[PDB]
Amino acid sequence: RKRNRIPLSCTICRKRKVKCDKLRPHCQQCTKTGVAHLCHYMEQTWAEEAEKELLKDNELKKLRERVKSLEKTL
Amino acid sequence: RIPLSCTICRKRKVKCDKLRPHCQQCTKTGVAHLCHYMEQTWAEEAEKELLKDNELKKLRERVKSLEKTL
DNA sequence: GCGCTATTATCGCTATTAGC
DNA sequence: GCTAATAGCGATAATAGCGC
Ligand SMILES: [Zn+2]
Ligand SMILES: [Zn+2]
Ligand SMILES: [Zn+2]
Ligand SMILES: [Zn+2]
Ligand SMILES: [Zn+2]
Repeated sequence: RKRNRIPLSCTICRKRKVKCDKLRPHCQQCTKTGVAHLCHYMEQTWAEEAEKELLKDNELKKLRERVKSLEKTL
Repeated sequence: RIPLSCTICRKRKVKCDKLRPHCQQCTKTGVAHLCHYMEQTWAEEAEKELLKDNELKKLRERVKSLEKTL
C-alpha cells in the first residue's frame, strides 16, 4: 500500500538533510548557504492544477505586455 | 454552490482553516502561493479557464505575427 | 554524509449534507 | 427512506532533519 508522497522540502535541503524553510522560489537555507538558484521543489500531484493556472496567468500577462511592446515599437 | 475550503486542501483532503489570503495548511507546507479560494461555481470557473486557454493561443500567435513582421 | 526516530502527510473509508 | 456529493478523519507509509 505505497502512498505517492512527494517531499515538500527542496531537493537540496533533502539531499543535504538540513532544515528547509520552504520559501519560494528559493529557500532561505539555500540562500544562506550560497546555492539559492540551485533551489527548486518537486511537482506535487495536487498542485499541478493550481500551478498550471498561476503560470497561465503569468503568460497572458507577459504575452500582453509583449504585444503592447512590439506594437509600441514598429 | 461554491466550496469554502481552498482548492489545495480540497485535493489534499485535509481540513482547511479557511484563513485569507492563504490558509495555514498551504502556508505551512510552503505552497501559499498556490492557495486560492473559488469565487464562482466549478462550471463557471472551468469555462473561464477555457477562454483563457484560447486567448493565450491567440496571443502567442499574435506575438509571432508581430515580431516575425518586425 | 547519513542513521534513526519524531513528526508529517496520503488516501480509503466514514460521517454528514444535498437532493430525489 | 434512499443514493449521490462533499468534507474531512485517521492509520500508517514515509519524510524531515537533528546530531554523530
Ligand atoms: Zn530548502
Ligand atoms: Zn533563482
Ligand atoms: Zn532550497
Ligand atoms: Zn486550505
Ligand atoms: Zn490553502
